[PDB]
Amino acid sequence: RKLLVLLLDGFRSDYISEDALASLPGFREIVNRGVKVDYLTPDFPSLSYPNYYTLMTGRHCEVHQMIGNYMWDPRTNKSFDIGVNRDSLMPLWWNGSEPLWITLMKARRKVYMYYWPGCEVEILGVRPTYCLEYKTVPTDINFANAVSDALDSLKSGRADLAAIYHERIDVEGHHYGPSSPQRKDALRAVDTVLKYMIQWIQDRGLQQDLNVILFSDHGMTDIFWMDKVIELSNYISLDDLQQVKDRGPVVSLWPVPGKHSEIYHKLRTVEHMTVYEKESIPNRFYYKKGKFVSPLTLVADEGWFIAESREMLPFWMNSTGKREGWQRGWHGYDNELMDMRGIFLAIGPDFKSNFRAAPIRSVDVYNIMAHVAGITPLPNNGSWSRVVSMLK
Ligand SMILES: *[C@@H]1O[C@H](CO[C@H]2O[C@@H](C)[C@@H](O)[C@@H](O)[C@@H]2O)[C@@H](O[C@@H]2O[C@H](CO)[C@@H](O)[C@H](O)[C@H]2NC(C)=O)[C@H](O)[C@H]1NC(C)=O
Ligand SMILES: *[C@@H]1O[C@H](CO)[C@@H](O[C@@H]2O[C@H](CO)[C@@H](O)[C@H](O)[C@H]2NC(C)=O)[C@H](O)[C@H]1NC(C)=O
Ligand SMILES: *[C@@H]1O[C@H](CO)[C@@H](O[C@@H]2O[C@H](CO)[C@@H](O)[C@H](O)[C@H]2NC(C)=O)[C@H](O)[C@H]1NC(C)=O
Ligand SMILES: C[N+](C)(C)CCOP(=O)(O)O
Ligand SMILES: [Zn+2]
Ligand SMILES: [Zn+2]
Repeated sequence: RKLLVLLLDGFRSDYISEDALASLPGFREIVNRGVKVDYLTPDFPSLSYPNYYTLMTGRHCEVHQMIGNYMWDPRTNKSFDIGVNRDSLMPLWWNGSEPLWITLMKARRKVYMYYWPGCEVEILGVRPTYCLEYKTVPTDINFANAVSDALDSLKSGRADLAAIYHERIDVEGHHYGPSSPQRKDALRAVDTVLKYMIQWIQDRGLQQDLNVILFSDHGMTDIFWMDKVIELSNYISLDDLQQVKDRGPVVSLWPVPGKHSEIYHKLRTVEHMTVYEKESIPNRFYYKKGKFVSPLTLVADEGWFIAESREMLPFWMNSTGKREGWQRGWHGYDNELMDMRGIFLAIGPDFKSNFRAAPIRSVDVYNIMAHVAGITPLPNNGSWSRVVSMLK
């Protein structure tokens, strides 16, 4: 039957703990009438673009190839800069595996996507039926309207799958911290939309024709500027680097020829991070085989933040003029950290009700989505055994 998928960026698993659900009527109703996993473990790195593609392919990042929010290809000398630069639209970055919406389009199913990062790309020669492109952070009004519009498109048969992306829980987790009232306010707004979404589904006659799946790409943890900042320019010269990508927990480095060993050994001494040669990256990350993975990768300890320098931190615009706001939450760290856990819930004719499911991994979600959408999944890294018991 029809499928509505909701991606809630940055939604940490314990945001809907038992204690939290006592004041979250929308999620409480989904929990009471559907499926909730204890938590969703993301892929490494626990960043957006990697986990977006893990969720929609069922494959680890070393397979689908989207291994960072920021990536560089030495062959073409082109960059993927968290989807902003025009070259992010190159199928080079996206053709490493076929995501579910492309498979559905090629099976002549109709797909509507709202603000979903990636829907604006021609992937493997294909695009979804409809894409409302992500431009800025969507507002809570944008979210409520997309949910209503998606239900209309599913009811009218213009869409078989509708997929909606919402960012603001991530933004407030970053700007104010995961335990902040600002983050809780953004969650409350989503909870209220979901409460009425349930009413809209019933009221428009879709309750028996529609499953709804909700998940997140990763959780969120506290960071501690300026004490817990690692300034790379205190240890190595940028002149010894061909390229550097990203700041924060996971940083990709490409040394100039002849400086690989020196950069490696110099950064090996730095406390509160780990530097890995590509061949020595922990196998459990299912990351090291990706073609875009850099010769050296830095992984910060939880709560620490790697940057070129303090003055080069990603300050945010909390005021009119220059960006001076400190970030208070972040993610990207070791994907087995409790704070990096995300969520998965489901409700509808094909899911059990009031069912607490064991924790699953980001790679497990694709098989579920494909099953209830009625399409054969492409071979992937999900475990059917880890998810099968939530289905009716
Ligand atoms: C915009 O932010 C600056 C920087 O201060 C950061 O301090 C943290 C509390 C963090 O939450 C982050 O949001 C915030 O941006 C604010 O200036 C700072 O104000 C504090 C007291 O609130 C002073 O102790 C600091 O000395 C001062 N630092 C600087 C560089 O000004 C600023 O108030 C804020 N602007 C607005 C309009 O709120
Ligand atoms: C997916 O995108 C890649 C990147 O554009 C395509 O491969 C490139 O294009 C041609 C294919 O032979 C070559 O000249 C390039 O060297 C390729 N670059 C690579 C492979 O990194 C690929 O063909 C696309 N696949 C589909 C099905 O459209
Ligand atoms: C994750 O799944 C992918 C896709 O099924 C696996 O990659 C395939 O592995 C077989 C066996 O070596 C190859 O014949 C295919 O060509 C591979 N496909 C791709 C797209 O790479 C991969 O081995 C799985 N990873 C793990 C850790 O189980
Ligand atoms: C990629 N994005 C800009 C749409 C969302 C935020 O990215 P991320 O901080 O969750 O990795
Ligand atoms: Zn995210
Ligand atoms: Zn984020």
